[PDB]
Amino acid sequence: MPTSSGSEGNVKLCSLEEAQRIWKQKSAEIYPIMDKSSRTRLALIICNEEFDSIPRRTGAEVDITGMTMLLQNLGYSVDVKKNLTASDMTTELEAFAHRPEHKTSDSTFLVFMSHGIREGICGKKHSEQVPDILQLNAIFNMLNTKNCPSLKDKPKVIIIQACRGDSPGVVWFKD
Amino acid sequence: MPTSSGSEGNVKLCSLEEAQRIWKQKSAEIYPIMDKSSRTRLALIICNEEFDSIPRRTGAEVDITGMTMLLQNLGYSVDVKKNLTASDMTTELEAFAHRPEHKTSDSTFLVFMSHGIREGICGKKHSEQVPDILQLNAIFNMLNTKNCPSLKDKPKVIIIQACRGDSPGVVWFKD
Amino acid sequence: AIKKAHIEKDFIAFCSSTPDNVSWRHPTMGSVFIGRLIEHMQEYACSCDVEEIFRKVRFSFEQPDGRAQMPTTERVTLTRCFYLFPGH
Amino acid sequence: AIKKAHIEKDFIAFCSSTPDNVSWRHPTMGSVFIGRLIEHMQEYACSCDVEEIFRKVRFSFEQPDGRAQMPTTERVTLTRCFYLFPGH
Ligand SMILES: *C(=O)[C@H](CC(=O)O)NC(=O)c1ccc(CNC(=O)c2ccc(Nc3cnc4ccccc4n3)cc2)nc1
Ligand SMILES: *C(=O)[C@H](CC(=O)O)NC(=O)c1ccc(CNC(=O)c2ccc(Nc3cnc4ccccc4n3)cc2)nc1
Repeated sequence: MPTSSGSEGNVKLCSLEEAQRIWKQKSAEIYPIMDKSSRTRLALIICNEEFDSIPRRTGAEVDITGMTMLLQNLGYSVDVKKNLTASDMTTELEAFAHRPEHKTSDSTFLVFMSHGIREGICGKKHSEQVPDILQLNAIFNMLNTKNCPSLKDKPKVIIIQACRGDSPGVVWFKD
Repeated sequence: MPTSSGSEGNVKLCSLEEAQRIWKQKSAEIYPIMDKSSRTRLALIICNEEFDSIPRRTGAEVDITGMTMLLQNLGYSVDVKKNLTASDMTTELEAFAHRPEHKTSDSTFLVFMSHGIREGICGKKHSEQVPDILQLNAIFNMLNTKNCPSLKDKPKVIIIQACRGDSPGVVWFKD
Repeated sequence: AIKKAHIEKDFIAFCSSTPDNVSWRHPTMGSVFIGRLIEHMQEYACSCDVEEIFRKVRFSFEQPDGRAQMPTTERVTLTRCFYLFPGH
Repeated sequence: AIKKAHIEKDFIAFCSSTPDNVSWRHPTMGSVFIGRLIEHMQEYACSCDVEEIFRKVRFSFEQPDGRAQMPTTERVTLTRCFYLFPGH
């Protein structure tokens, strides 16, 4: 009987046969996984809940809990940062790209949860008159090979929970 | 012996067994393919070779030949448009989204080949002082469900051959 | 000896909605996208690469209700499949 | 009866390089990206969905020479696998 008491929690395990089948069905087209005993996997969550001017993101704590635990289940050490300006986010991202553990890691997860407009992710000090935005382009530049050589050739997964404008995203059609 | 004299040319065929294996290995998670005998598949190529101010895209004719034939091999009727302004491209895209054949098609390919800057694809009249740019965002809006209901629930593949800035895209590392 | 490397490679972004559009959130249940992603990771991490998983999340949003959104994969430069191999 | 549909769905963009970067072109041979895409479509259309094929093109660019570029998949809202089934 599988058990969520283990370190992987509610995440379904990959059997030794499954791992061997995947390593055969797909050739040398899989990202190399580092030795479990010695790998220092890192993940970062930047979540903004309290904002100066824009409404409070009620429920964000449930998102932090779930994402933090999931990345841990997957093997990542999770750094949780809260209520940051676009400037703080940049500083924190820079700090993340400078972590020595990336040298002895095989992958990384970046998670941004905040309000958002068309142009990017909202800092805590965001308003219409004085925008506080982090561009998706900026995240990429900071984690790329120039600014983060430690993560060269390694999957970098970026996850964003945010609006991207005011529209409901739907059109009507008749059957 | 397989032969390129047929309508699929140099494109490797999918055997009846292969088609059945894929339809089993992956469930109802494949896009439905319409009856070959009655489907009116459409593709559009917008290629810019001669430009007013920016250098001539020598070799673009080899790209048109290859892409036109490939989309045909795959079953698409290929419309080839040449040396268009961003305004012309919009007009042509609008015309494409209004083609009745999309009603009796299962998919579409859009191909843009031109010069390009960071912000988008270059029209024939592009210069630094007077930009002539089509944004990738604009292509998407014109082919989406609002502006192209005929292609609702149908794969729309957009292919762009263009620069996206002046950089060589490389960083040095030592072994 | 110095060698050349691509400045940008092995990236995958996953957004909660398509450009111009909102993403929904429950005051006690969290974000709809986040919750769905945790579900799909939990179920599929062991059998699919992350790109596949993201598609399945997308597919799970295919049928729109009153609060509709369509998660988007962006700026993909993965040259390989990324399997998480949970348990390893 | 009217029903709701996602405004943007079933899209996949494939660019020739990553943002900020150039794409290379031979005066008699055409574009490097275009040529590579035709090769991979020709070989893999029968066995892979288009997303897979695009990855393989990317992988084929993994080792940089003097003219390096990294094709990018963008704005993906495919909810399903798209197999071309050439010959059908
Ligand atoms: C825009 O920037 C932000 C993005 C963000 O904060 O993530 N979006 C909003 O500001 C926003 C405003 C209002 C709402 C209202 N939410 C809903 O209408 C809603 C209704 C029902 C549910 N139900 C539901 C059921 N089950 C689950 C399970 C797991 C997770 C969520 C969930 N939700 C949700 C939301 N939303 C966003
Ligand atoms: C920017 O907007 C444009 C994008 C475009 O027009 O597609 N890029 C350029 O303006 C551009 C300027 C100069 C060059 C120079 N090209 C090369 O340096 C080059 C050298 C060798 C090859 N070799 C080669 C070999 N085999 C093939 C097979 C199939 C296709 C291509 C190919 N090429 C190519 C290019 N390029 C672009």
